[PDB]
Amino acid sequence: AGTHDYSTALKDSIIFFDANKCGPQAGENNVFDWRGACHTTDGSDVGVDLTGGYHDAGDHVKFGLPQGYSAAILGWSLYEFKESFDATGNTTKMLQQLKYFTDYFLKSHPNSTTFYYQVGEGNADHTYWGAPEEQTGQRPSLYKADPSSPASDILSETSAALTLMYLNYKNIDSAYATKCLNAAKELYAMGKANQGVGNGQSFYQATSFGDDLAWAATWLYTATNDSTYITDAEQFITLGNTMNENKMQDKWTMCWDDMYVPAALRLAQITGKQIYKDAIEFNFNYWKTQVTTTPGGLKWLSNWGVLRYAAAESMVMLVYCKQNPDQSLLDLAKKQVDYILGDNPANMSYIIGYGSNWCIHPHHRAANGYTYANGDNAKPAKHLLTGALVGGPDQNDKFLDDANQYQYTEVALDYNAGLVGVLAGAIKFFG
Ligand SMILES: OC[C@H]1O[C@@H](O[C@H]2[C@H](O)[C@@H](O)[C@H](O)O[C@@H]2CO)[C@H](O)[C@@H](O)[C@@H]1O
Ligand SMILES: [Ca+2]
Ligand code: NI
Ligand SMILES: [Zn+2]
Repeated sequence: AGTHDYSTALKDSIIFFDANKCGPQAGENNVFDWRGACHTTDGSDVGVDLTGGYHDAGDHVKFGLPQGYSAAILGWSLYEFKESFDATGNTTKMLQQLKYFTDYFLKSHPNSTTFYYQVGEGNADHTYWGAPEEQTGQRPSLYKADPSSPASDILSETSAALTLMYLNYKNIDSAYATKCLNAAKELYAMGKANQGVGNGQSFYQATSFGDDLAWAATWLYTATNDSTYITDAEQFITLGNTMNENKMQDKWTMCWDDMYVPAALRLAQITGKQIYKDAIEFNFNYWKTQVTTTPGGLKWLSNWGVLRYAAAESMVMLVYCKQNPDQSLLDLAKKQVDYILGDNPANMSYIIGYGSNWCIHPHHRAANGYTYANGDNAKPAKHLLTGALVGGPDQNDKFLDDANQYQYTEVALDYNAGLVGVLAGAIKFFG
């Protein structure tokens, strides 16, 4: 299409988070009348109020790594493209989605050296299909980070999210903002004290934490101006590196498990070093010609959550373009966004509730609104999951609209985090 309504897409992408809110206040100021209080006793098994936060995807478990990553990317979006939110009247809602995240992180940090990061057990949770408001029983506070149990990546992403909130909220409620920064400082300290990836069962198996520590450290520098954080960052981003001169050539993109590119981007801005500019340029060059492109024009990184990847890489490029105007990057980013919005061989918006001909069988329990009963869960979702970015098509641009095909129909917090950011960027550069 010649013109695209990026403004409305942004509004919807932010609204999506309401669908996954968890806790007794889940229905407060929620745009979906079909969402209400749920899992209201989370944490009782350990004597700590762990209610709040968000259901991870189409399920109801609260996984620490993707929860932290999502809050950090949403915070980054508002920080870099604030004007996009102000001019479209979405700043208020955005700040509300962010605080729902941070309130949960603060409650999960009862003391300076403790952080609970997973509520629920994935295997058992997935055997259930119904409304989260009706899923009774005490959920286990399965994982916790402390001096003897490492979770550097989870702790760092959560830390980054809290620092970004301090930066985005200090002109509204400076007291709350500082509570976030204090917590961010402590979670970061925990992460570098005992180094190791956190636990996420078979669902979120982590492989790196040096990327996360560096990322969290750059934000702490921005907030405090204490250069010791940058000294940490430069050392952590090279942990485990076995390459020549510590060369960083990431053939992937920004995602819950890999934050080497965003970390490199910030270090490039803060230190001006060539090593980081090279890393960023390699990843951008790699996506330009090495990443598979479908006949329809979509950059296809892998089979699961393919659009989540395209949007995430595009957001990084747009942040980069603010100080480094690169038309090749603006063109690639715009094509991926417009593809998601409807410019594709399937002639469908990949954002539910936006555009036309969207996914009617989302793999989302609350929106589906049915049970496993007579396989009713196979019927078209009862409610409109406004703003949800679905997994996407195959490398042939074909989309299979079926709840059983998780690869195509599931949605998740990490999916939409990058979408909000890329849309905020599209508004700034393309109007
Ligand atoms: O882990 C993939 C996917 O599983 C979904 O649950 C499945 C479960 O894996 C399968 O054994 C059972 O037969 O069906 C359920 C429902 O389709 C889960 O809902 C997703 O969150 C998860 O991504
Ligand atoms: Ca990582
Ligand atoms: Ni178009
Ligand atoms: Zn819940």
